Amino acid sequence: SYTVTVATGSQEHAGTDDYIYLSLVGSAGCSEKHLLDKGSFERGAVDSYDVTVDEELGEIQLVRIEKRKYGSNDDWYLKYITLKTPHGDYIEFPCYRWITGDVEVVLRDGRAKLARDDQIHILKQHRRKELETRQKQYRWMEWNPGFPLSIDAKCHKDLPRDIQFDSEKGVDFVLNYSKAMENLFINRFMHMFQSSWNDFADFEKIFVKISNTISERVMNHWQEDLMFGYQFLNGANPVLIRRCTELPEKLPVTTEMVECSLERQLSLEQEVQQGNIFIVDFELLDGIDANKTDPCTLQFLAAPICLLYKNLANKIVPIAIQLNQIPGDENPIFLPSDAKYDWLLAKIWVRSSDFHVHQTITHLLRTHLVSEVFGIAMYRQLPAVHPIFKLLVAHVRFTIAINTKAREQLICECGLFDKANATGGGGHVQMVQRAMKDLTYASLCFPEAIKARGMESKEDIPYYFYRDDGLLVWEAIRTFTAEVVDIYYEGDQVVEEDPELQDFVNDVYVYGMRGRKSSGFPKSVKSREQLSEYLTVVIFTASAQHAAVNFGQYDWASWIPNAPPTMRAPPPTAKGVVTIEQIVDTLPDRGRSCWHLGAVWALSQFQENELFLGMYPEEHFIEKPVKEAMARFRKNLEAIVSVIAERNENLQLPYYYLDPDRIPNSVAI
Ligand SMILES: [Fe+2]
Repeated sequence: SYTVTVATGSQEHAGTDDYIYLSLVGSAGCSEKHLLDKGSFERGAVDSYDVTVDEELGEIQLVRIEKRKYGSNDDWYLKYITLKTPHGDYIEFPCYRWITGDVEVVLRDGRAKLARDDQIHILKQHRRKELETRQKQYRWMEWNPGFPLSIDAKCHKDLPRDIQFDSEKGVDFVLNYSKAMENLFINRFMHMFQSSWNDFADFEKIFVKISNTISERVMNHWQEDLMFGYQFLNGANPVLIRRCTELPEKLPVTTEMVECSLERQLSLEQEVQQGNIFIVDFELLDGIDANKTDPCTLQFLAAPICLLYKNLANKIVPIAIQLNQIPGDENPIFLPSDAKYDWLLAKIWVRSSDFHVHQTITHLLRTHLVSEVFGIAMYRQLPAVHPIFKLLVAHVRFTIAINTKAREQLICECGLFDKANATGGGGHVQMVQRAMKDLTYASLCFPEAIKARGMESKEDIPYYFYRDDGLLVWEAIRTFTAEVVDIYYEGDQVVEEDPELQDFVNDVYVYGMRGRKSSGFPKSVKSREQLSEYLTVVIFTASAQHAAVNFGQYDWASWIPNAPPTMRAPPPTAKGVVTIEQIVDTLPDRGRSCWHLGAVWALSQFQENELFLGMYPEEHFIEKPVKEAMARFRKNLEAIVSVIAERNENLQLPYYYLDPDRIPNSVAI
């Protein structure tokens, strides 16, 4: 007799009352269909049955599951099935899928296999038919012109059940944003799009009720040059600043203009040569359409150039700001020596520009859309039994779902994104298109990305915590993927000859990245080392990178003056005119402020049962060597947690974002 154990998921709607039939596919043969229990498989339940067979089957190759309607359709989430055979063998069959009753589900045992491992028809047939089904199920589509290709579905409910959120409205922008505004006691402002705050105190009264540790600090110090500069290294969008190797001709700033800022008795030009000058250049925003979806509110964008300076205390501070790209009499170079509110407003404009690039490029394009490309390629080209599928499936969990929700509710035409954002209404689509033209594989390789911006020296630039922690997590993942690769690939030739791996890599290149020559993405992978790097790009982007740029949004943007989602007047074209009252009226109205707060709060939340880096409750892998690799991965992450903990004890303002205990496995929000 076989002992057959069936485990139902613990999600809300995991249970089913329908009929479940099970049969066993063996070498010598097959078993008859067996109806199970005629009862209910409740959520969280494990059901085991005693099954005697009418024939000796030999070694079990596959388990088939079939769900038939009893009443109405009732989704069933199947975690796994295990067998205890007459011969005393214990076999596990990982599933972790929604069974809708539409189709039969056929499972391999959990041992990871390359195509070259399968030689008998039973297995080859199953493998090929699985991929045929996958490629009918998961298809590419161009959502907007020039975008990376994404899933062929126009709304969340159109997705295959297997890649939907566990609930339909569980993670939902419309609902989550509105609940957020309720929790922040700002519900009453949700429509006040024509009302400015009376003054900073007016917003402050609203804000102190809902501030956390960091945003309260921002409230108290946002006007300081030190805190302005700090954010380029350790804020929510610490990926733009680079070391200037020569002053741009489009920024005609002189030593005499910034002499008061310089502390080494050197000319500006010589400070550049010493590597003490840094720059943030928002040329990408130049020519982007401003939000016009509200005809009663004019909104405005800039494209600033910010020149920064590493002072004697090794802090990077702003010394000059030109708010538009082309120099001229109506495009002043503002300085910390200007009138109080001239310099402040200039900084605010830079902060606003930083927020635009963060939301659409750093966050949306470079973590969300990228991760969806890897995910779709994975589903299309890698069967469940493949070791790379088992490795990566955990790191694209809910990614296609959250992205489809966004395209359905947030960033579509007339979506929520259009309410508060100056780039809303088409501008954000333009940014993605233009950034895509310059998106490279190298720029996703963390250590290379840091060096490409000239920010790698810990000696010259000691307070770049995003860099430090990022490098540690990157290496931890690189070590882990390398061990996994070495377990299932005996050499480089085996990697090169893996046809499914090549098709995976090829799908990312041709469809995901549109077959763009300058993308730098591999067309194929032909060594264990190259494969390891590739897998690290996928996992790091999906986990660490997304965490670093996502979960600090409320911390840094909740005090709106430090991250305005829009501006209601053009950049000042002259000095000595701006007043504090004008600034208040330029900042977002109460309405757009409300939606802004709601959004950045909602996006910064962890789920109650969030899965963090290295947590793999879904045992797709069942073999001991890889389990031990995972164990070492976890131990390495713990060591990093301690490193970061000790580093943060000596900081004015702890940088927590890349603490592995706080890094989710995947892009899920
Ligand atoms: Fe995100």
